[PDB]
Amino acid sequence: HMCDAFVGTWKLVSSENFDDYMKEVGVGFATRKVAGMAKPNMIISVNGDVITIKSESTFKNTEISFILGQEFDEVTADDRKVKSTITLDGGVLVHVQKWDGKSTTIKRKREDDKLVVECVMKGVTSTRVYERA
Ligand SMILES: O=C(O)c1cc(-c2ccc(Cl)cc2)c(OCC(F)(F)F)nc1C(F)(F)F
Repeated sequence: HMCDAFVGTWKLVSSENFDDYMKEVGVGFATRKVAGMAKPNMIISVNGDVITIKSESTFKNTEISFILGQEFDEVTADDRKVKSTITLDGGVLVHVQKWDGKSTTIKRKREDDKLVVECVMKGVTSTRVYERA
């Protein structure tokens, strides 16, 4: 029952400062433009200790499966090869990605009937709001 309120199929409904976030991450122009249009469906499921987060969109389809606190390899939508660790902290999923001596943190929170994603890279934050599909 660890992630019960996160489980389901979610659709992206709003985004703020995502281009800048991507610039800070180091995403290039063409990828930024095309990824920025995307309205992904995020599908979160749990089976025993393994959480799966799928992202389905027009640009790229991504999928990660993981155990909380256990590092894994991830290829991101912008094609970074990163080392990822996802933990639960006070009911918030906290995802850190490490690559090329860089780091970014993505937090996912249930807020009212929405799932809010806040991505941070040094100073720059983006907020992505999903609603149930
Ligand atoms: O949750 C998110 O909505 C999300 C979605 C994407 C994303 C997903 C699908 C497409 Cl087609 C394009 C971009 C993403 O791409 C990594 C980047 F931002 F570095 F490009 N990062 C996040 C993040 F940072 F917040 F986890």
